[PDB]
Amino acid sequence: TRDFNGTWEMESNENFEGYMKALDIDFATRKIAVRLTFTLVIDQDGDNFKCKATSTFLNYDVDFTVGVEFDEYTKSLDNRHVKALVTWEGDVLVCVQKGEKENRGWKKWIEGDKLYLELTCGDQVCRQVFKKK
Ligand SMILES: C/C=C\c1cc2ccc(N(CC)CC)cc2oc1=O
Repeated sequence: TRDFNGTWEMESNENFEGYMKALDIDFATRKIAVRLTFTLVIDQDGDNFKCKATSTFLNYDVDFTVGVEFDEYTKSLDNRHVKALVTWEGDVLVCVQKGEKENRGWKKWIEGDKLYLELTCGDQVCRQVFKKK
């Protein structure tokens, strides 16, 4: 199933601290954000995605079409410009964010009814798991 539509509530968050530190998020912001539980609202229509991640402190939005490279300004996080491209590797949705940081991107997939989001930057990998609400 390649269907990420819906509202998703975080159940687990592994190594979010490492990912944020790899992005150079300022200490105070990072210390608060590592504590947070996130909710995702995903609108998926063909290749068109509108994504909205929310918490009490850090909110992140991205819109894209699969297979269409786009400029992303990561102003809610590290405030960098990346050239982002989201494509399918099987049923895994894969984003590569080309720019200053090496190995920067994310992957997302459904397994056992749960949504998995893997965030990478540098040598850090963060794994988040969400249940469908
Ligand atoms: C799956 C597509 C939409 C979607 C992509 C997405 C990408 C990244 C992201 N984060 C890292 C900057 C915050 C946890 C959250 C996201 O949330 C989404 O809903």
